[PDB]
Amino acid sequence: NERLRALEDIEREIGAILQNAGTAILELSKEKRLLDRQAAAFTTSVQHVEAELSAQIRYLTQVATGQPHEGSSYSSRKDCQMALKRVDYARLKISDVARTCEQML
Amino acid sequence: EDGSKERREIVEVNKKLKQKNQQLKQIMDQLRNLIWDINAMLAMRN
Repeated sequence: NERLRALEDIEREIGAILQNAGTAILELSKEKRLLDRQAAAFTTSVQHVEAELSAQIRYLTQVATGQPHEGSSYSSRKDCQMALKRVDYARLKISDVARTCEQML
Repeated sequence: EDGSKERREIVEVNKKLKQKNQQLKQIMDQLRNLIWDINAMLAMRN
């Protein structure tokens, strides 16, 4: 789940506070603290976000010709459900036998 | 056999035992049939 967590982090950081902090210093026309931090987050953060996006884009790219990157694709998980059904029917039959026994005694 | 020349309680107990065997076999039948339960299903049983 490494790639999933990376994509989630990239999505959470896409709408970062940089896009909202570009309208903070312009309102501060009465006092000039660490206001310089409102300058370094103008384009460097966007540049890093774009670099990370391009890096994530340049992944393995499994899909080339047909339908690769499988992984469920397969066996008796179905028959495992059927085995659970067997368990349920055995439960039903045992309950019926117990009811028959109770009726007989 | 030949030479060419009280049982109320007994019958009651006999009828009681016969009914007991009847209900016993009735209780048997179910588990008797469902006894195998894996025989037809050995193809995937372990």
